[PDB]
Amino acid sequence: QKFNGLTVLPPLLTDEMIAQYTSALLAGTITSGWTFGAGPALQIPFPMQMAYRFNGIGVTQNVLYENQKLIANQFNSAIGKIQDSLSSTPSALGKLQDVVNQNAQALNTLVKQLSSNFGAISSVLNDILSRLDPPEAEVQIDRLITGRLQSLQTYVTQQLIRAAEIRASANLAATKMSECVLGQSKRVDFCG
Amino acid sequence: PMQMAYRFNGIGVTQNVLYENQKLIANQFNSAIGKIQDSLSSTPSALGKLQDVVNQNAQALNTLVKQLSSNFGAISSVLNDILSRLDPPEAEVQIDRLITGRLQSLQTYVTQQLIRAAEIRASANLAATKMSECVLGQSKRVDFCGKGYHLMSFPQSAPHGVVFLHVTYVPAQEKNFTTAPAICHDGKAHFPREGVFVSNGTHWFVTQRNFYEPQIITTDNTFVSGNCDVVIGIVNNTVYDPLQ
Amino acid sequence: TGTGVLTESNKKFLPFQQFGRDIADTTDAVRDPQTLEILDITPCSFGGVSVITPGTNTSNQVAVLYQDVNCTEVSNVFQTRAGCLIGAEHVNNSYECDIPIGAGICASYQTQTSQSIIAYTMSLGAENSVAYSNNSIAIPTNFTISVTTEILPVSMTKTSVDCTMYICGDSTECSNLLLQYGSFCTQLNRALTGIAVEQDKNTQEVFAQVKQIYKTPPIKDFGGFNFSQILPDPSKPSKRSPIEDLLFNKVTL
Amino acid sequence: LLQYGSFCTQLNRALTGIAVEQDKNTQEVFAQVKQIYKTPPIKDFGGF
Ligand SMILES: *[C@@H]1O[C@H](CO)[C@@H](O[C@@H]2O[C@H](CO)[C@@H](O)[C@H](O)[C@H]2NC(C)=O)[C@H](O)[C@H]1NC(C)=O
Ligand SMILES: *[C@@H]1O[C@H](CO)[C@@H](O[C@@H]2O[C@H](CO)[C@@H](O)[C@H](O)[C@H]2NC(C)=O)[C@H](O)[C@H]1NC(C)=O
Ligand SMILES: *[C@@H]1O[C@H](CO)[C@@H](O[C@@H]2O[C@H](CO)[C@@H](O)[C@H](O)[C@H]2NC(C)=O)[C@H](O)[C@H]1NC(C)=O
Ligand SMILES: *[C@@H]1O[C@H](CO)[C@@H](O[C@@H]2O[C@H](CO)[C@@H](O)[C@H](O)[C@H]2NC(C)=O)[C@H](O)[C@H]1NC(C)=O
Ligand SMILES: *[C@@H]1O[C@H](CO)[C@@H](O[C@@H]2O[C@H](CO)[C@@H](O)[C@H](O)[C@H]2NC(C)=O)[C@H](O)[C@H]1NC(C)=O
Ligand SMILES: *[C@@H]1O[C@H](CO)[C@@H](O)[C@H](O)[C@H]1NC(C)=O
Ligand SMILES: *[C@@H]1O[C@H](CO)[C@@H](O)[C@H](O)[C@H]1NC(C)=O
Ligand SMILES: *[C@@H]1O[C@H](CO)[C@@H](O)[C@H](O)[C@H]1NC(C)=O
Ligand SMILES: *[C@@H]1O[C@H](CO)[C@@H](O)[C@H](O)[C@H]1NC(C)=O
Ligand SMILES: *[C@@H]1O[C@H](CO)[C@@H](O)[C@H](O)[C@H]1NC(C)=O
Repeated sequence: QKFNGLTVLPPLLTDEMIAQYTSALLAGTITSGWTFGAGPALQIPFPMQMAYRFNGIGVTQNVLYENQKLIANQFNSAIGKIQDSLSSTPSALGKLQDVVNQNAQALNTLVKQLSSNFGAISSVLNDILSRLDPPEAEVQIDRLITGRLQSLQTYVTQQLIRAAEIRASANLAATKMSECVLGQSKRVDFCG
Repeated sequence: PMQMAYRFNGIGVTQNVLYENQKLIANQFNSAIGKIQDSLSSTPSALGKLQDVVNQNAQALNTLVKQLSSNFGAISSVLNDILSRLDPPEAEVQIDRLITGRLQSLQTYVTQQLIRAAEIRASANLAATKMSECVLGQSKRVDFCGKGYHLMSFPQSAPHGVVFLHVTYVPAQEKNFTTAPAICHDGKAHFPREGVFVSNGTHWFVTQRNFYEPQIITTDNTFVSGNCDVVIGIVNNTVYDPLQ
Repeated sequence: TGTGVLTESNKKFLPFQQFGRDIADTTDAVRDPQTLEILDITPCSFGGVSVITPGTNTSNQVAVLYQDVNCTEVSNVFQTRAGCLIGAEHVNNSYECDIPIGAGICASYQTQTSQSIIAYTMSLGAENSVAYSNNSIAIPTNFTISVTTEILPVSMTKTSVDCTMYICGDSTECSNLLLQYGSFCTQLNRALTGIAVEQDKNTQEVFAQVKQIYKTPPIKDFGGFNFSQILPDPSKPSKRSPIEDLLFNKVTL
Repeated sequence: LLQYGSFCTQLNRALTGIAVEQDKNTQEVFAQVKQIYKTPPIKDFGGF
């Protein structure tokens, strides 16, 4: 949709381009453990990497080797269950749907504020100008200007506050990427 | 040197590494610190994050000041002249418009200052956490105190901020090696107590994970568990005990 | 009344309605008198104008971006997915992003190959596959000790405004009128005082984390480790380190 | 509207600040790899 004064700017990173970043992060993780987050990516066989991640939680690595078939089956089953889980449980993506809903609602309110009189004889500037002489049309227009400017300012303020919330979430997500994806976190319930 | 050795021990490299190449490590640290001086003196926009707070506060104050030039519909913007040329019953209506405009301008300024203060408070809380966790300790928490494995960091005060010098260990020239997760001896299956098994092609060694140091595999750096029939990748090799 | 472009529409109005209106109370179509045709209304094109510049310290050359317009309405014009961009030559080969245009497009002053502002799809980094095998590992045979600098703002200037003289100045006349607005300025003074007082708490919390002042020994026998670049210099009038002195000479107010 | 001063250069500046910040959010979350890594054509990951 396109309206009077409202424009939406395209993000700098396209969705086709963020998928490449996540592909790089995956490939790096599977093929090199956490080593690629510190220095050069150093290949390591994946069961050996999982053995060292087991060793990183106080389980000897012989456990993983003596039940690798079992652990791989459990991992495959758990990954498969994610698809069904978030496909069948609604409101699972609610935290993402809510940002879209809130932004759309704020814009709809901002546009619907152009239908308000604020005490003017009419809300249509051309209609009031076409039938009132200038020294009174000035007074009528001024109320409309004041109301519309106040509406725009309220919109800007709520956008600033919501953007602060989204920035806090994005900082949390960056910390989680660094500390869960590029490392193994010894830190309780931070990564699940 | 001993403190730095134990910080090395805190990232998974034995102390003997630091002591056998302390001259090199100290030279390399001195060079890396000296490069910070040159980088800050040569690269502009390095202190951008600090200059931006100053710039934004200055811009907010400048717009607040320039809002005194606005009429807001009053016959004039200077209160003194409208007061000096209108009788009170007609000057009150003019002054009211200025009062409304200036009050609402001040309100906008204060609201944006509150939001920016919340942002700066978040940054200061982050800086306090980084002081505690990077300067007062060694952080096992990746990419929080720089790129690489965190050794130690130094604070430097900056105008309206803090600068952290994060010393990190970064691995260097590496070799493709062949591995196996265990070795089979007399039907017993041996795992490495610390480190990994590697082969130079003809002979098998245990090394620590972050620095190539081959050792002949002994009963003293591996542990047996189970038999050879269970682990999928096994290599037959001999293990020696000093007792014989 | 209104302005816009009128086009034929396939919206089956009812015989009695005279003009259609979309969500959020905007006229989206009207029916024509004298032909009863149903004609659609679209706002005629508009958008912001943005200026791409390498900097007056490098060149006076500039590319201009019209943000949401087709390249049909007014030396080399390029239609991109974030607007119409004129003055930038488009290069097939990708570089690291310098000045963001949007939608994956960036632009910079090349200074070597083309003497203009080029426009390109930004690259995400060097491609390299990792040599994954089921029986191969890579272990580093050396290391490098690296120092990186991280910069964080802690506090800002503790400003304070006095409403009564910002709004009125020395005028009892309008001060009497300002009294009719209640505590609008007790509130603003209070809010700014809160900001100012917490600016000091920010610094206290970042820096005051040691209960006593530790001193370095007179003799610097640190086993080859050299800290002269970070410890304070006795020869300076203000006892700052060389790096802190450069930091203080680097930000300008 | 000119008689209200800089209200709208100010509102435009605030919205532009938010817009510029969203790209920084995305970049700091995702742009954490120096290099683009690819997986091998054969998926012999020990059963995973
Ligand atoms: C593989 O390891 C063996 C020993 O584990 C190395 O053999 C040594 O070679 C040197 C020749 O420079 C001889 O002086 C030693 O006596 C040998 N050791 C033994 C136990 O025979 C061999 O050089 C290594 N090769 C690689 C490529 O690492
Ligand atoms: C209004 O009047 C005009 C003519 O005065 C009508 O336009 C005619 O429309 C028919 C279509 O059925 C055409 O065949 C004629 O050629 C048109 N006339 C002219 C002069 O263009 C129009 O239909 C009338 N509408 C109403 C609602 O009365
Ligand atoms: C480690 O082994 C891999 C292959 O086993 C090497 O990767 C090759 O790198 C060259 C670049 O000069 C490419 O042309 C080949 O296509 C790569 N091979 C594969 C299978 O991708 C890598 O160079 C080796 N590195 C070391 C240090 O030995
Ligand atoms: C380990 O790294 C250091 C440097 O990081 C290397 O030391 C260099 O050695 C050469 C000798 O050929 C000298 O010319 C350089 O000046 C040295 N550099 C420094 C900073 O002192 C060392 O050779 C590396 N060793 C290995 C095995 O990689
Ligand atoms: C520590 O390092 C600094 C430089 O990194 C050394 O300071 C130099 O001292 C000599 C005096 O002989 C001066 O000529 C240089 O100009 C100084 N350099 C700088 C950058 O100021 C200092 O001598 C070193 N100390 C130790 C013990 O290594
Ligand atoms: C590794 O790959 C080779 C080649 O396909 C295969 O023969 C072997 O069984 C695999 N597993 C090992 C060596 O543990
Ligand atoms: C290891 O030793 C056993 C003992 O009989 C033998 O069967 C097996 O083939 C050996 N492994 C290899 C790779 O030859
Ligand atoms: C242009 O840049 C040079 C070096 O980058 C600098 O010395 C000069 O002052 C700059 N010109 C300005 C700031 O007007
Ligand atoms: C720009 O206009 C041309 C024809 O004028 C059209 O073919 C093209 O699709 C337009 N670009 C868009 C809609 O992005
Ligand atoms: C750029 O590449 C496209 C496809 O690769 C090609 O059709 C086009 O002619 C190229 N243009 C230039 C200037 O290299």
